[PDB]
Amino acid sequence: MMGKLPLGVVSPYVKMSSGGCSDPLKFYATSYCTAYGREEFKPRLGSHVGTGYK
Amino acid sequence: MREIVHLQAGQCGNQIGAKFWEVISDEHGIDPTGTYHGDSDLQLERINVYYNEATGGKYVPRAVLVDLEPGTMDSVRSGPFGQIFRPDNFVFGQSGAGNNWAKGHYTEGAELVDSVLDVVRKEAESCDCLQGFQLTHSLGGGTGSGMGTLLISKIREEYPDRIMNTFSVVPSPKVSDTVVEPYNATLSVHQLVENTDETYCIDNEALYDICFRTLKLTTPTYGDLNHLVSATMSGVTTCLRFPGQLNADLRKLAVNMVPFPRLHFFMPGFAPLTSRGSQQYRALTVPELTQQMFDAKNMMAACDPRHGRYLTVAAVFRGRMSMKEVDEQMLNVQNKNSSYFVEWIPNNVKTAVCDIPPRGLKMSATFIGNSTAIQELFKRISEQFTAMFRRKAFLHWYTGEGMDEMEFTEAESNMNDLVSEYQQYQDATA
Amino acid sequence: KIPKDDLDFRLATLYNHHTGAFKNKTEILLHQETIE
Amino acid sequence: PRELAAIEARRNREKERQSRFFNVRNRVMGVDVEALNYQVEERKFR
Amino acid sequence: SIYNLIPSDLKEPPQHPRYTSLFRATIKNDMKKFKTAMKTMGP
Amino acid sequence: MRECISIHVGQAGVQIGNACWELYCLEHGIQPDGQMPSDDSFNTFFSETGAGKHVPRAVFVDLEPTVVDEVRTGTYRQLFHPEQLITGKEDAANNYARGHYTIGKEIVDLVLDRIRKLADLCTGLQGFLIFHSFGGGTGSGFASLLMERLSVDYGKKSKLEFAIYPAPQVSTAVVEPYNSILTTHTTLEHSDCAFMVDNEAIYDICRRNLDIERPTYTNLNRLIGQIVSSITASLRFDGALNVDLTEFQTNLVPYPRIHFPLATYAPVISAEKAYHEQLSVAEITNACFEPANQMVKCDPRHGKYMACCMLYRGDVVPKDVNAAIATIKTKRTIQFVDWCPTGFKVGINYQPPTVVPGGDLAKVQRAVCMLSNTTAIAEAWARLDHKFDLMYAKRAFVHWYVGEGMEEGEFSEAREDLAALEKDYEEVGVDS
Ligand SMILES: Nc1nc2c(ncn2[C@@H]2O[C@H](COP(=O)(O)OP(=O)(O)OP(=O)(O)O)[C@@H](O)[C@H]2O)c(=O)[nH]1
Ligand SMILES: Nc1nc2c(ncn2[C@@H]2O[C@H](COP(=O)(O)OP(=O)(O)O)[C@@H](O)[C@H]2O)c(=O)[nH]1
Ligand SMILES: [Mg+2]
Repeated sequence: MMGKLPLGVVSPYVKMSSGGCSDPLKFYATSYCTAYGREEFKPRLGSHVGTGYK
Repeated sequence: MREIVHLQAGQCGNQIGAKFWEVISDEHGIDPTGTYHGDSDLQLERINVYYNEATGGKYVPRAVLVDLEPGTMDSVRSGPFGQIFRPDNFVFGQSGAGNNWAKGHYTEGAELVDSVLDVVRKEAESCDCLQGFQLTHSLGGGTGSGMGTLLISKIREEYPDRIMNTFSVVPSPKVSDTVVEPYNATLSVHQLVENTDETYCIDNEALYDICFRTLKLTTPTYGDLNHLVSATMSGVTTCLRFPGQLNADLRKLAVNMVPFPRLHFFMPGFAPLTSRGSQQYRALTVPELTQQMFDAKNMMAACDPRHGRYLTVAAVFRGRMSMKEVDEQMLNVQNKNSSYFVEWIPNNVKTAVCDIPPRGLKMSATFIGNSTAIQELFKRISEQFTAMFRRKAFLHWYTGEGMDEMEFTEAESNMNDLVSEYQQYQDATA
Repeated sequence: KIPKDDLDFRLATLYNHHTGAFKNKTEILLHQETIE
Repeated sequence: PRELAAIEARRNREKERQSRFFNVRNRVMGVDVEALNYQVEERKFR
Repeated sequence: SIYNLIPSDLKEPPQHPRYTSLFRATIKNDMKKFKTAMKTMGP
Repeated sequence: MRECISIHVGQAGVQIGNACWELYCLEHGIQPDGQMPSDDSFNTFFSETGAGKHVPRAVFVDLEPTVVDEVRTGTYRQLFHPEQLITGKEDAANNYARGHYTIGKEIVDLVLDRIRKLADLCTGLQGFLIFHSFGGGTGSGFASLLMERLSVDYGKKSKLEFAIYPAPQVSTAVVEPYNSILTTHTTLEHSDCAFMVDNEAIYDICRRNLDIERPTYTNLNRLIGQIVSSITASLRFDGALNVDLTEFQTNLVPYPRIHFPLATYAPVISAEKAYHEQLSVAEITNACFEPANQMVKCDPRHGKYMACCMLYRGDVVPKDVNAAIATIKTKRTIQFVDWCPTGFKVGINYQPPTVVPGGDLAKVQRAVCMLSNTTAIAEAWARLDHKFDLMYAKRAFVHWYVGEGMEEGEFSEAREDLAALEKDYEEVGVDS
């Protein structure tokens, strides 16, 4: 957190911060979140490699 | 990232900024102890602009409390958010100025400058990429108007490129609370005119006016006045901390407001100052917001822009709105009142939005305007200083400190240079 | 002097590995056309 | 595999293409009334 | 040569005034279409 | 295979990509994670990975974190390469000068790699799509310098330009004419096409047609997404007359100094208004010529068309297109230059425009886009020249730009370049 960080770098808080509430009725709702917000979607961490002998 | 060190000088500076650190603690969800108890995740995303991290999950404001007297610092510590400041930032001496600009600037503050520079440079180094500093003081005192400028003049030499804001408090004509007021005021504004990027002119008699007019408070104490000033200071850097559809910073507001380097004096205002009779009969909608924005009664200076020409106008909005109405209503004020805006600058208004409104409120805005009506302040100080400087009145106090008499001549000649140069820009042909 | 490749793009930067120490990406890739 | 899958995709796509195109009424003038109704209701809710 | 060693006169033209758009007079006419004096703030 | 890399610059550039890249993801079936739940129509924008997952060919740049910082947190945080989105420490702050000489030069080098690394991943590059804004500093300054280097690095590739022109009446900046006049040199000798579009016209169209009385920028970005989608719809999916980027460059540009078309999209109607109106090929192509639907605040009836590019999409047939072309030609309100007897280049595509949930347009079985190179645009710059001239005379705001480290003589020269360009467009309007 207290580091100097390189030039194109994600800040330590926003490396993991969750966005504001997607519902317009709740406070701290951003314009981006109200424009594109989907609570019922947890992104799968898709990753796969390998296949040498084949 | 983008950090600000909040300076502080004098009783006015300490009492104003004591409220200021509270209102931004509430905005960031920080308890009087100093820990994070907020609920939204954006409440701690850009907290490093002001706060400094401490061990145990605590936060220390990046403030430097300076005053020649240890007096108000006891009251500062005895406040509700008293112990949020780390004690090593409190810098103070033995004997104050006693509303004497000379003692603060030359004979007493010159001992206190070196220590403050040590704390300031310590805070300056800690942040990676500091945007600038920010000083709150009054021009009718001895320390904030005195050594408070000597901090300005030294630091500018050390850091030229960084922005320096000054939420100064200028004396008022109708009722004054210091008799050597124009002596310190006419000689402090010379320091501002050479070493300052922006100054906001806040006058108390306007602040006393607004509380009765737009809020109808029977007993507005200096706390309600100080909260009114501190809402402006939050409103200029809200776009710095919180994301917006169309963002702005201090420097973005800096470039568009000074057409020439001599002009950095403005008059601010706060939009949703709504009275306790008028909330029942009201419709919170953006034309009503800009209606109260541009009404001259809402200014917090002792000058009437209806007497002069608006050079450039800033409108920093808070809350989620629709920008078509933001662009239209700005255009309506632009054209319906043609003669109050200069002709050689088309589109004299700059707009910016910040998505998150102030806590507990839905819609808001703040206004920064550079007007030629501010020259009515300088001439008034000039005459009140000259009439006091004709007869060598109250002067033995200052020249006994070792100052010659000649700085008063150049401080008033520079000051009367500004009013003549301001006047020529008012009466200019397209 | 057209790079035509990422490898030849990074192969023309002004960053002596021996002397330059503890730099970030932008300090690694520095070009004379940029310093013009 | 995907090479022949592309052929079959072009096949059923051209068949449905001729079904939609050859009806002159729907070709010169065509709306999905249920989709328009759905988005009207969604707009009203918002 | 002996004639190129002689210094030679140099005359260069300062060109000519820049092009002015055909709609410029229309723009100057339109500059006061809706602007009004002290209609909302007041005198 | 045809591929395009997008080089979104500035807050306007970043926000537009939010509308564009969500549109392309929903068009092809991309889930927000980037993975298909279900031939290679996506190769023009996406690229395959070692995990069987698609990554766009985009590079988001800004000189301040918080615009792009949100993108790293929202629903598409897992869709874009964490290094693909480059930010900065300090911004130009509405200043072409700082973004061209002081702050930008620290980050010209970094982006020029990711442009190259995205370039080598492609085999046959078709073009570069550049989104920026003429008003702000970063979208003008750093945008300008990156074309100067992109010109000498990629001398043959096609660099397209979508940009926000400063509006004649409203704006968000006071210092905005100085950037606008001085940016024009870069989009004159270092670009191949340009699509200056203005916010008031989109403001006018959205209120009049889409019933939205109170729009915001998202309501503006979505229409900009539809226009770029129409241009690349020929490349991504098959067509009766597929028109590549090289084809429509050919039949729009009579002279290299003239690469400023005007964009138009139709139909744009709400479902209630789409309920009581049939939409034929003739109907929409008549709306493409209405000056109330042009996306630039200029009237083509005050000028004459030199070249008009067509782009139909959806359930359209060449028989009706030739019928609609003939009727338009028989209209004395529409003028054409003498040396262009035939000024049409028609493109047909199968796949109808896809609609976005939470959007505004109705789902329509057919549409049309318009790229008409007209000489009525030359009035737009003439307005800018006057406002710049009445500002520059008293020398306002010059202390900011010169003290940065740029010479004051470049100001006068930049004003001359637009002055020379305006004369060239009016000469084309002269008829023998
Ligand atoms: N049409 C449209 N214009 C936008 C949008 N966002 C910003 N702009 C335009 O951008 C201009 C100012 O530049 P910005 O994009 O806000 O920021 P910037 O380009 O990075 O320049 P700086 O603010 O100096 O950093 C304004 O004149 C707006 O018209 C948008 O979402 N849609
Ligand atoms: N707005 C505001 N002004 C104050 C406050 N306290 C003092 N002042 C102003 O400060 C001036 C006197 O300041 P002073 O104590 O002499 O400042 P110092 O000499 O720098 O310590 C008076 O004119 C007051 O108007 C406050 O709480 N709010
Ligand atoms: Mg910007």
